[PDB]
Amino acid sequence: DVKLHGSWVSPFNYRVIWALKLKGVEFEHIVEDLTNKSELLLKYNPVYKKIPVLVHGGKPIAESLVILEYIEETWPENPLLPTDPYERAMARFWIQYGATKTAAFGALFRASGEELEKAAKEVVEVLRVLEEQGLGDKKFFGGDSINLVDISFGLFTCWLEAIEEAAGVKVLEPSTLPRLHAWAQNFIEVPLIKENIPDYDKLLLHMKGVREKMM
Amino acid sequence: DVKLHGSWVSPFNYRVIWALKLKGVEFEHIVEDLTNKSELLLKYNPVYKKIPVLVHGGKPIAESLVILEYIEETWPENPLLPTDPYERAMARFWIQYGATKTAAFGALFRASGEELEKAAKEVVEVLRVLEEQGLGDKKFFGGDSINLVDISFGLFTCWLEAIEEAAGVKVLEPSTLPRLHAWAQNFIEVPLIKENIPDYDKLLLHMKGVREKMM
Ligand SMILES: O=c1cc(-c2ccccc2)oc2cc(O)c(O)c(O)c12
Ligand SMILES: O=c1cc(-c2ccccc2)oc2cc(O)c(O)c(O)c12
Ligand SMILES: [Cl-]
Ligand SMILES: [Cl-]
Repeated sequence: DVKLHGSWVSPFNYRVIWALKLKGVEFEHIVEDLTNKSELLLKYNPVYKKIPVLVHGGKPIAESLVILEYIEETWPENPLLPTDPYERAMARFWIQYGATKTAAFGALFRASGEELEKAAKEVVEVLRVLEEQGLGDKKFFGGDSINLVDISFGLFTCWLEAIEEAAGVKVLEPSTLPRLHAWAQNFIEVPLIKENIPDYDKLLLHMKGVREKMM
Repeated sequence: DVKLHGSWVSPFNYRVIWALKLKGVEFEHIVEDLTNKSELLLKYNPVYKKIPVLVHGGKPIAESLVILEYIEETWPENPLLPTDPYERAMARFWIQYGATKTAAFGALFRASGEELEKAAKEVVEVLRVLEEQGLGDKKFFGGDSINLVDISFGLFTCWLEAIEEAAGVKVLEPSTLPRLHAWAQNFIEVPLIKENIPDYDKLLLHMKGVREKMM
């Protein structure tokens, strides 16, 4: 009834895995090969031709952020968004902030030396705004348990750690971002996340390859 | 109770005006000067420091797409999104598609000659996907009346027409995009939109100035 056309490394695919497992939705995970795309993936997502694509009752939903909101409306139990409209708007605001700024992380795969240190400092400033104005003193962006904002920022945990090691730069450190660093550790220790994250060595290998091709 | 920190030319500000007028929400329009920003605008939106910012009961909501969804949840009468989760996901998918591709319109203000003709053809292909897969044979993206998808695409009407005249290129024409061109004419004739759009001559003057500074 529910199929997820995904991958074993994509952070965008992992957002959907987390949301489905939080709702207790049974699904079949179809891991696609991006070099030779299947006919189902091209028929279901003819606009971007990429993963993740959730297929529910034969009907496709593409784009991780679109899929998350579809999951939240379709399986409303164990809510991942607050009920108050102002609180929901603040959640969507921070989700879109991360989605817009995820581009500034691209420079971490391209730049080198005194240019890569400039990109890493810009990434720290992006995360500091998120820490001060978004997280604040809460344990999670969803308060006392993870919500769609935490899920949307999950790529700043082990995927970002892998990018840092592959690029030779530090971005999310306890000295400079104390509350966001504690959040990232707390997020990764949540049993749902801990049992559903790619192996670090495989993720690091992926980032090294991505940095090699993007120079 | 409701204040809108806006401008007389921003298409992003006009999305909010349309949604508020469709809900029948009374509001005070505070037109800001972008060169010398007021202290209220800096306090309400310290992340982007831009308009539109809706302030409801003293609480600020920034980013036009975030404000639209806040308006839809806060004043649920005269719905601007469908009730079915799959239909709502398709609406959000097309809204995010336009938001992501709005960047390809930037080249219309920068490029010249054989480079500007390449940018205009890429814009036509972006609009063709939207026409075939998004609009189809419906009168409006919301079916028989405008919804948040029509509102989000309203910038492709007179703002785009002004960019075309300022740049000396044609993008949305009846021969090449028959259904999207008929939609744009129908949208602009909706009395709510017709009574709430900037004067074309002032909008054209704005685009000419923007193209001049961006060369
Ligand atoms: O666009 C991508 C961005 C990042 C990323 C991770 C952490 C922090 C910032 C960005 O990981 C990725 C991995 C993939 O397998 C893939 O196909 C991708 O497009 C991306
Ligand atoms: O980013 C902008 C994009 C466009 C635009 C309009 C039609 C089609 C595509 C893009 O208009 C604008 C007008 C403004 O006053 C402003 O501050 C802006 O940032 C924009
Ligand atoms: Cl995605
Ligand atoms: Cl906006």
